[PDB]
Amino acid sequence: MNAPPAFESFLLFEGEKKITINKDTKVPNACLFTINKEDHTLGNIIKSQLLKDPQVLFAGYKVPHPLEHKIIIRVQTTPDYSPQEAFTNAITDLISELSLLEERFRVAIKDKQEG
Amino acid sequence: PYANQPTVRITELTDENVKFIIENTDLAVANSIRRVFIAEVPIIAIDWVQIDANSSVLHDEFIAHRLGLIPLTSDDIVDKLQYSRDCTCEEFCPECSVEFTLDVRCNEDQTRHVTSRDLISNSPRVIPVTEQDDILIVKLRKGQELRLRAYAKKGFGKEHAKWNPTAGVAFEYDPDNALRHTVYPKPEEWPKSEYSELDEDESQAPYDPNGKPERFYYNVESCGSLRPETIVLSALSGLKKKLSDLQTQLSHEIQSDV
Amino acid sequence: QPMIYICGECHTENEIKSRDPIRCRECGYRIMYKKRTKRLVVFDAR
Amino acid sequence: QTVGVIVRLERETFQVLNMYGKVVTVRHQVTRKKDNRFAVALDSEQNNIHVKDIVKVIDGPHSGREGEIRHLFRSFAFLHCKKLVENGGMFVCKTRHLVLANELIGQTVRISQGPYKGYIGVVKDATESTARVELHSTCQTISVDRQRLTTV
Amino acid sequence: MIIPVRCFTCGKIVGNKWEAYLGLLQAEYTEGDALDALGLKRYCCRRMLLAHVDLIEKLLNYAPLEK
Ligand SMILES: [Zn+2]
Ligand SMILES: [Zn+2]
Ligand SMILES: [Zn+2]
Repeated sequence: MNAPPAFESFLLFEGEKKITINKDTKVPNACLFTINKEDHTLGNIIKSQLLKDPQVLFAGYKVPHPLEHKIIIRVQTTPDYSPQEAFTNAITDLISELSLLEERFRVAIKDKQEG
Repeated sequence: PYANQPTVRITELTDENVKFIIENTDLAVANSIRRVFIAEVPIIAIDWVQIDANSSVLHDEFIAHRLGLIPLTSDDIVDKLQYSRDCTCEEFCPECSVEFTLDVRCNEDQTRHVTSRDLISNSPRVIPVTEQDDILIVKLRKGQELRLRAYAKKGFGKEHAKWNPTAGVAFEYDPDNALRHTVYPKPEEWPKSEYSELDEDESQAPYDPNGKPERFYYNVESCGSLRPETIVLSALSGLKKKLSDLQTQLSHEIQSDV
Repeated sequence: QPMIYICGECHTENEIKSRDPIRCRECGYRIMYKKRTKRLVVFDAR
Repeated sequence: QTVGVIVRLERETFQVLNMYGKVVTVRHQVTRKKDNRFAVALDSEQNNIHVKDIVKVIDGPHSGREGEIRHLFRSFAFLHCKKLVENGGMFVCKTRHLVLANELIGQTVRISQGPYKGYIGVVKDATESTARVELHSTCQTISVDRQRLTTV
Repeated sequence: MIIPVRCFTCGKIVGNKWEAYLGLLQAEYTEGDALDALGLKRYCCRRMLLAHVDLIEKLLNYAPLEK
């Protein structure tokens, strides 16, 4: 009846931005990144990578509601260093270690299947 | 300020499962690779069932349900198929779907088992996985029949659980809880893990405050729809693709702000 | 224009008319079962 | 082809005044037409007029009288006047001689574009733009564009 | 009624196990021996056959209404 269709977890629509940047006004150098149609399987890795910068003062994410598919990643970085730069470095660092991990997994398969 | 270098050590590789150890990565990376095993790996599963005729004791939606959950051999086709809703075809084509046909009438006094073998593909690579016996779809009395045409399409585990390639993804870090994330009331009663390395005198490892979760032990058992290593390769490729599309939208939004 | 009904206990099929008393021809069994429709059905396998 | 307006209630007949101005005597078993109380008409001076409007007749056979609009036609208007004792006050003039003082319904369709692509349903409601489709598979009726539908 | 195709928790394909499970019961094994002879290690996959009732064999006794 009121069952949301199964493609509401990941498909966007016309007039939905995937990412929305809203500059926080409470503290200096902080942004809320609203990711639409994602879940913990993106924001948890981004949160853990943003905790590895020595220049991020706050790195968190929450879902507002588990029935509505969006997360908010709040980033507060050190001044002189934009939080958008920390975010676009976190994504590149994840792509770096995942491509390295995929190549090492390939090499481990070639080791295992060929003795 | 950068990503640590993970490493993989595979303990076994069977046609059912793969058991491996990922060292020198964070916890959230490891949990996400588990969650992308469960959800974000795309396989091929039946999603469009047209019942031409049915006389069986099971009703139509029960048979279409049971045809949903049958695993299909999608080891190399699912990288070639487009998602059905993304294709520019006239609503079905061999680039986003695999046709199956079932046509069974029972003309004998024995109970005839419509199994997974009676699903006949037009694509010779995408066939049902069933040494092992076939997957029982419906039994038939004499006189009953069922004819149907079923299109299978690419999808992943968030959409529906019939696109889930994994039977089971066991995942554990720190099997003697030196980290003390879990706090046992009486650790003598607790059985040791498979990956424990303490002697039987000792219950759990001594606490270290400076430690962090590393050396994540995985046991990925496939259901048969994929080989258990191409689940892991497809998962890593899908997670890197999700992150890359998030970065592209991020670049668009930053260029929109400036 | 005639509707085909399945003859209950007999399991055979027969025509029927408007304003026709409902009877089988084999044994006059009173319960008819209407045949499955000819238009298409399509199920999402979810 | 021609409407009428009852001007006298009798025992077995009605006295009915049509758009032609011809008082006729017809049986009880004429049909009741749905009246358009929001219908628009134009006078001789291109001003918008409606029902219950006091209009002067400047041309035609009734030129000089002034009556209230009670019913409307494509090109005719019926005028009531309590001073005029004929026909209960009713007459008719042409409106240009006055001055103010779906197919897709119930058709098995197949969504051929979008997120619901490949679903068979039956169109419940339909517009120029969108159409509501009773889906055969789910327990839910959803609306899609007509450009996304393809009939069987 | 009929055997589920997947174990509800895991998704392990258990629908192909039922007739072989009946064969291993009638070949004088215990139920616990028959389950891990079919290779069901997790107990959530063991309840799927251990507590199935094959009710469709009762439903096939009745003559089919349509013919
Ligand atoms: Zn296509
Ligand atoms: Zn008969
Ligand atoms: Zn299970």
